[PDB]
Amino acid sequence: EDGDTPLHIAVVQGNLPAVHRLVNLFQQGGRELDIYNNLRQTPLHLAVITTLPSVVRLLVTAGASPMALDRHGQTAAHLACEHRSPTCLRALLDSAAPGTLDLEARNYDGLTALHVAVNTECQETVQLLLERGADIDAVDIKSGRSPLIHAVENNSLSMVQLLLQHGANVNAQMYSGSSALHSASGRGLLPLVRTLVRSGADSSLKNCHNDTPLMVARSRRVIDILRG
Repeated sequence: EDGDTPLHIAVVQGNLPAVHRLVNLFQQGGRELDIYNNLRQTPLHLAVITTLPSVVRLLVTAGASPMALDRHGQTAAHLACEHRSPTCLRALLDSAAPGTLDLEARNYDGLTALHVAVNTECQETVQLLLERGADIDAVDIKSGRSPLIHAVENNSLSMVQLLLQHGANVNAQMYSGSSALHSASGRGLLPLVRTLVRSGADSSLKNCHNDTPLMVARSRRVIDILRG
């Protein structure tokens, strides 16, 4: 009945023994493990939110779906990344049966788990996602930007270097035709300009305004990096 969630409560209380007991009780009763509270969270969602990798493992092995969406369309992988929890992300990926967990899932905003991870500045979740097959060039509908472009706009030299190291397309363009280099160049982000150029960014690429990164260059310093 409504308003009582013994399983959700057992999870938030970090009581694995009680979760175990309840999982068995729900199963024997034929009940769904992926039942929602009023916040549209499943017990598995809450296991990730509470950072309980052992409970994550238990629920997933018991049949809880890593693709169940929360109120914002987040999968369990999205939530692990939101909560900067490499251990929960690992528990999910390792415990999920093959063919059940898709890392290309887009939440309601349109982002993949990789986009979320890049935005949190957590190198650990980003690396694990890529190691497990996340599309490094995935483009969300809202922004039209790859994770690389997101990192550049966040002015995160660490995420930029990490993505490039894992084979990110340095010449991905947004809807307007601007690349990561246009962004770094127009905003005077020197360290990022250096890295992108050295990594092979195309400085002759024209956007919708017919501008190259050189043409939007903010300062004589950026300009000089771009000329070589």
